[PDB]
Amino acid sequence: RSPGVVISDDEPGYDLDLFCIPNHYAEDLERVFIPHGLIMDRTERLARDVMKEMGGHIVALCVLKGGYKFFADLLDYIKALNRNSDRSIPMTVDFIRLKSYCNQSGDIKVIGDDLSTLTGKNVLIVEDIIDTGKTMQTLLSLVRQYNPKMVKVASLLVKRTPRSVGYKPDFVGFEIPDKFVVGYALDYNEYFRDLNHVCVISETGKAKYKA
Amino acid sequence: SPGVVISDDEPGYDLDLFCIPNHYAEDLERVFIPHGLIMDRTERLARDVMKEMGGHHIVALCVLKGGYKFFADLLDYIKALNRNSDRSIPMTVDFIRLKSYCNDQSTGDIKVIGGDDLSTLTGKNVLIVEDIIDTGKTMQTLLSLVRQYNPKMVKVASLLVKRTPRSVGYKPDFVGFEIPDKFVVGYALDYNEYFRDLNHVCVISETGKAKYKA
Amino acid sequence: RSPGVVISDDEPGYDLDLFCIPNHYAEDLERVFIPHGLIMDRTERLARDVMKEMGGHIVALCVLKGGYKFFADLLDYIKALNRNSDRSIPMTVDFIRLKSYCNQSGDIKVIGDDLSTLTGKNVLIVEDIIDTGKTMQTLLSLVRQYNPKMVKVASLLVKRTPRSVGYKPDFVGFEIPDKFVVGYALDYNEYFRDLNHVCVISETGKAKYKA
Amino acid sequence: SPGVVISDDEPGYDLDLFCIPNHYAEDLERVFIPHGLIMDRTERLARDVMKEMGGHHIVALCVLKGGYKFFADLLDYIKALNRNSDRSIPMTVDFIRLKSYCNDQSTGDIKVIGGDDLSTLTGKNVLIVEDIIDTGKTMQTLLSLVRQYNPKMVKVASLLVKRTPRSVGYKPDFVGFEIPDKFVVGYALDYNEYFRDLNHVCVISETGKAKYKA
Ligand SMILES: Nc1nc2c(ncn2CCOCCP(=O)(O)O)c(=O)[nH]1
Ligand SMILES: Nc1nc2c(ncn2CCOCCP(=O)(O)O)c(=O)[nH]1
Ligand SMILES: Nc1nc2c(ncn2CCOCCP(=O)(O)O)c(=O)[nH]1
Ligand SMILES: Nc1nc2c(ncn2CCOCCP(=O)(O)O)c(=O)[nH]1
Repeated sequence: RSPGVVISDDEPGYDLDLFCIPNHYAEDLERVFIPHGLIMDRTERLARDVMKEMGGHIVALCVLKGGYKFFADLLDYIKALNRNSDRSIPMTVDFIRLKSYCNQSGDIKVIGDDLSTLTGKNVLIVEDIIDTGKTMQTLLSLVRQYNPKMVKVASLLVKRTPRSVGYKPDFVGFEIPDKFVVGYALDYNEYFRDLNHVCVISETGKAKYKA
Repeated sequence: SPGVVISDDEPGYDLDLFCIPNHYAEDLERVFIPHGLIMDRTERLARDVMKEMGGHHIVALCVLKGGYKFFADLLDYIKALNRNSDRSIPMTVDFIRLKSYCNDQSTGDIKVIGGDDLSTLTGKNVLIVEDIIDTGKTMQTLLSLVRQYNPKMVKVASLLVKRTPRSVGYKPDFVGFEIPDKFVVGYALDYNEYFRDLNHVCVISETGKAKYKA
Repeated sequence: RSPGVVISDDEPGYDLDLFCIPNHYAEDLERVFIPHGLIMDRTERLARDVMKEMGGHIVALCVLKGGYKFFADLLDYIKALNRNSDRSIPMTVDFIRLKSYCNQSGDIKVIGDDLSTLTGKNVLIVEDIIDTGKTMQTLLSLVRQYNPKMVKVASLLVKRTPRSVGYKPDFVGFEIPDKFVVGYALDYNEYFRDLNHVCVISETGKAKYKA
Repeated sequence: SPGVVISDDEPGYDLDLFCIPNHYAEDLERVFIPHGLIMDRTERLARDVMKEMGGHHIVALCVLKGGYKFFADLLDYIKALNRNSDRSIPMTVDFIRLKSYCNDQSTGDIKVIGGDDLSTLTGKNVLIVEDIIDTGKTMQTLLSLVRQYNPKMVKVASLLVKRTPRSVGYKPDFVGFEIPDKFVVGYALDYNEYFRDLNHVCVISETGKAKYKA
């Protein structure tokens, strides 16, 4: 139903020397997958798609600490679309905090708080990347608890991985191979935030940016 | 330095001079600060921030009321400055979420909601980011909370500081703009979920104050 | 009829340390007058105003070598407005080269070439700054020669100076004091091109950036 | 390096994936290069340009057919790199205007119009900027003209190089993207004054080729 921009397993992304990359990350990356500008353009069409469905009303729900970058960009584009409406349209930003921990055995989620502003509203879940689908599934049954009118998921990234298949996202920026990516929205123990593009972390970068 | 001082004298900018959404044509008095002006100042603030806190870790803490547009923007420029460093410097981004109470007759009373492991701040260099400071009571009482977790040093940055007799004297370390004692909306400041799509800082008109009130 | 954003003689512009300025220009400027971002915003409203009048058709006329920056920015905003039209709208960019020389006595203008694409069209003259008004007056009688349907002038800058008063511009970005400005569109013997803001050149900068 | 190689294999991007003006909904086949992608590559090109020509003067010469969007953009990124230099490095920006003839069956025949004091180029470091190279005949004969004024060194930069058997083998020094042998519009390439407002490089469809023809 729109798998988004499909980046296939075969020969993925771009050679490092084709784009501008912070020099201090020269050894910490393997290839580049999605240049920043390309993320921007897709995010724009995405915002157009969100208004089609949404817009009764809209509550955009950010996932805190981590997800702020993509949320901000997605919302900037929506604001950009909203400037031309003949009646000014109310829009509410919301926030859940959510942290995950490496598991022996079973998944660990630590949630969020104060979600009164959801009752009978159109709620958009914004995520950064979908791998196992647990974050999405958690955010789901959580908002379902507060009796909203509508619920969609938007996620910049869907990884091509084994999952329980539970709730397939409604809006997908990019469908990428099973590789570990950083930059743009995704840090690695606080590094790569200054990296605008989504790139594959290398082995040098993994060992260098400890934890 | 008190930032870009916008005078009581001749206020800001006539409305037809800049691009504004048709649906607010009636809901504003003046433009104080066009979007591009906010960006240019913010770029400078970010430079100023790296001068005093650069190299060291820094934890960027966003005072999160209704939105964080300013924070997002300050942090993009800061990330842009860090693109050059020989060593990549880890940047910790966090949020402290505040819910609004008694309207605004006593803003010094904070009710923090998004207050995860506040003890991360300890022994760390904290930059606290705010969008507007008015009476100064929110911040001064937020400072009291943050300092009890003993950071290595705290600096505050505010896009806008309002020049009011109702001020309790608290001055941020970094000021974007010092503005007249009038109620503003736009860029980062919403009004009952409105003006989110307004790029500029403009004074809210009375027909707009009434059309959009809770 | 819209004097544009009036920057008065009294206490003009901003202190240098309030904005980001290339370090190698630290001594070469006095104050800053119009930050880049501010130029952008005004240029946007300007593009909106141009479409009101123009749009039958439109030929935007750039003044070559010098004027490319502002033209490009003004046109980018117009393109941005044109995306939403229900019928795609043809737009023609044109070019005259024009150079001036310090005068003994009388003005020197060296013109341009190939302006067949003007007959019965709506022509916009784009300039960078208006001081004496000779450039504007020259561009005027020049296009008048090719029997256009319409003629307007847009200029980012109008200086508050003695002039022959001949043809007052239709669109004006900013009305600035009688000071010598550089940056954004205005170089000084090839310097300040990397400067985004319009600032007053200092005496140190004048003597340093020779000729 | 032949730039970002876009394959003959799977072309570019489906139209509904990106934002495109409604009035061209029918006039395109595929998107090859979204605007943001063009910006990111161009940023890199500019870096590459300063590596080999940095510090020295450089005269940036724009091959000006219908527009100069690419040139303007390359030069903004170059100016952005020069913001850091200890000495400010003077940059000379010039244009060489070419009018189109015999349609395009013999593009090697240039007719230069905007050719002011060509003898400025002499003893100077020239970067020649072009938006697309197809058969390569325009450039190779432009090179012959420019070299007769004996510069100190000439480099060429092209946003797009088309991979065609009709190519005479000329390769620019700097390539943005190497693309399939299909007729493209958008970003910098207009079609009879159309697609100026199209941000992306997209293949022109046949219903668009006909609706917009001279
Ligand atoms: N930076 C970075 N993080 C990754 C990546 N893959 C997983 N993660 C961990 C966070 O994403 C979890 C989503 P889920 O709840 O498993 O659906 C990655 O490719 N880059
Ligand atoms: N949008 C908008 N909000 C305003 C304004 N003034 C106060 N507020 C409320 C938030 O600022 C209070 C912080 P404080 O504790 O008083 O320093 C305003 O002029 N615009
Ligand atoms: N950089 C720079 N140049 C200036 C300035 N003032 C004049 N000039 C010279 C070019 O402008 C001539 C316009 P005219 O034909 O006299 O109406 C200036 O304040 N900065
Ligand atoms: N818009 C557009 N124009 C094209 C295209 N192909 C050729 N042209 C004409 C200009 O390029 C010719 C230069 P050359 O001398 O052949 O190297 C195209 O695919 N799109």
